[PDB]
Amino acid sequence: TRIKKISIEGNIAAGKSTFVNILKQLSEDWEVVPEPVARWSNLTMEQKNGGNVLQMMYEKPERWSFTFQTYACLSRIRAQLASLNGKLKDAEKPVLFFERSVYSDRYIFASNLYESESMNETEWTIYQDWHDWMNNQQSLELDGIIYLQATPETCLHRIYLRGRNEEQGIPLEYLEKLHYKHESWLLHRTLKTNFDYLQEVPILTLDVNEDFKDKYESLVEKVKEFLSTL
Amino acid sequence: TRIKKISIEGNIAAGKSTFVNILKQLSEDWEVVPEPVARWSNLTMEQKNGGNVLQMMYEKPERWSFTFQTYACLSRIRAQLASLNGKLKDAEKPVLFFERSVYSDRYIFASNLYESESMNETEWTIYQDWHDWMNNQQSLELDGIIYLQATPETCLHRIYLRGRNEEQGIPLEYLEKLHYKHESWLLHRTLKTNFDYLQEVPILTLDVNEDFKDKYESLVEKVKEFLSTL
Ligand SMILES: CCCN(c1nc(-c2nc(N)cc(N)n2)cs1)c1cc(-c2ccc(S(=O)(=O)N3CCN(C)CC3)cc2C(F)(F)F)ccc1C
Ligand SMILES: CCCN(c1nc(-c2nc(N)cc(N)n2)cs1)c1cc(-c2ccc(S(=O)(=O)N3CCN(C)CC3)cc2C(F)(F)F)ccc1C
Ligand SMILES: O=c1ccn([C@@H]2O[C@H](COP(=O)(O)OP(=O)(O)O)[C@@H](O)[C@H]2O)c(=O)[nH]1
Ligand SMILES: O=c1ccn([C@@H]2O[C@H](COP(=O)(O)OP(=O)(O)O)[C@@H](O)[C@H]2O)c(=O)[nH]1
Ligand code: NA
Ligand code: NA
Repeated sequence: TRIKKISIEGNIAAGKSTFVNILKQLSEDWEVVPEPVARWSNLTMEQKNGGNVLQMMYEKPERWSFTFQTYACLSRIRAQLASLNGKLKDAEKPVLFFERSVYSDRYIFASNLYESESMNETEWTIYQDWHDWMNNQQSLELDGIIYLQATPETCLHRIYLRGRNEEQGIPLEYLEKLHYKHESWLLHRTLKTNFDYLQEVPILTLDVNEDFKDKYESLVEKVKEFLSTL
Repeated sequence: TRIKKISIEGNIAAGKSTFVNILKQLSEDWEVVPEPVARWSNLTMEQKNGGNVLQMMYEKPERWSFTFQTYACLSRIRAQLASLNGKLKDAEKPVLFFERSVYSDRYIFASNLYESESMNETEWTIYQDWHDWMNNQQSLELDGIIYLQATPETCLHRIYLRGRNEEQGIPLEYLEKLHYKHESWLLHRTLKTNFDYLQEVPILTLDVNEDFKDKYESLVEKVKEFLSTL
């Protein structure tokens, strides 16, 4: 029993947290690593740091993007490594579902902040150097990715449903930019990364435009079929 | 042959680079890891990043202290790990001399930037969390420390001798602040760190107020005697 590592990827309010909370309940061999940033957006020193840096980011992204992206990624690596070393000992078919990955940290979020001039060149090059190196110090490489594909308009509506005050100002245009990056990475596979194995990792794309909270059985059936091929 | 790891510590322009370049020549079992920041202060992507972030630091320390301290420390860990895995295979008595340590990064430099309000609380807490964790991902723990002890006035004179344009404005008061931290850490051993073994690590203190470039044999004799006790 080597733990299978599966990333759940998708735009803001696509339904990843909803989907991962469904999956965790369906099997004692299935565990989840919620995204650190998602927990900061609700006591611990990480949550106090994370809440401060997220609020400062909303005020002045061009000051705080580097600090935020480095702490978000380190927080994720720590939480993923903890689960990998903690859980599913004596699972028959152990699967750990990551809410997003170190790859979404860099290729979706940090990349967009650089493209939006919220990181300068030095900040972005330091970040990529840090990421290239931080990742080689290995056991987190993915067996597969599940892409929850929703339209920007769907994600905008779901930001409205979730009702976090800080997010109600997010424009469609931001969601469209993140959507294009996800489509380039996980559908067209046009995106060049510095992680050669990712070109070859299996991807399951699930259309989650339709509400699935009370009607997810088809989605899970595709997950179980995907898992059996890995 | 397990490599002995020895940090050379001391104030700005105490003579660490001079001393470490003397030591490296005296034995094929002796290798040195120059300090990354020292190389930025003279082609590689690290040097271009480092030169940019050092120049920006001089302009606006309260913007760049967090970015600088995180890149300086990661650059040091990478260079120390490279030497540890690269060199002194088939040395009889292998010794690797580190120009400063991850401990001087945090307890001398980053601590002073926090105390000078060039990092806010969140920046300083994120930095310490990053450092606590980054260090546990181990083989860099020190067998000993060599403290090159000079007066602030001596170090001020040696900044004048070395003649880097960017450093000629450094005030005595800065040197006195760094001196007090080194005395608390390595002489009085009053400084509380989060690394329990450091309380117990042997320290050799060498007085380097007197010029040693052509008269270092006494200093080296004390280093060889120190090494034989480890
Ligand atoms: C819920 C989103 C929170 N949010 C972010 N989160 C992450 C993040 N990083 C992870 N590694 C993991 C992870 N889970 N999350 C990164 S940044 C965030 C985003 C913006 C922001 C940015 C760029 C546009 S833009 O490209 O549309 N554009 C630019 C040109 N102009 C100004 C116009 C606007 C927009 C916006 C916006 F709208 F959200 F504010 C501002 C702050 C914040 C905290
Ligand atoms: C050669 C020193 C370069 N320098 C630095 N290097 C490092 C460093 N970090 C490593 N992890 C490793 C390593 N090798 N080096 C950290 S910061 C640096 C220092 C200052 C700076 C800071 C504080 C005072 S102060 O406390 O005296 N004080 C404060 C209140 N007021 C304003 C008055 C002044 C002074 C100064 C000064 F003088 F050097 F500028 C400004 C920028 C810079 C790059
Ligand atoms: O099929 C769904 C999926 C999500 N949501 C709602 O959409 C919002 C965003 O979902 P989630 O938090 O899971 O998005 P994530 O940001 O985690 O992808 C929440 O208010 C969910 O309750 C929904 O009503 N039906
Ligand atoms: O015994 C000594 C030690 C140092 N120096 C000079 O002092 C300056 C600072 O020395 P170093 O660069 O070694 O200091 P570090 O910052 O590496 O401690 C340089 O110009 C050295 O040539 C000197 O003249 N005599
Ligand atoms: Na479960
Ligand atoms: Na040598």
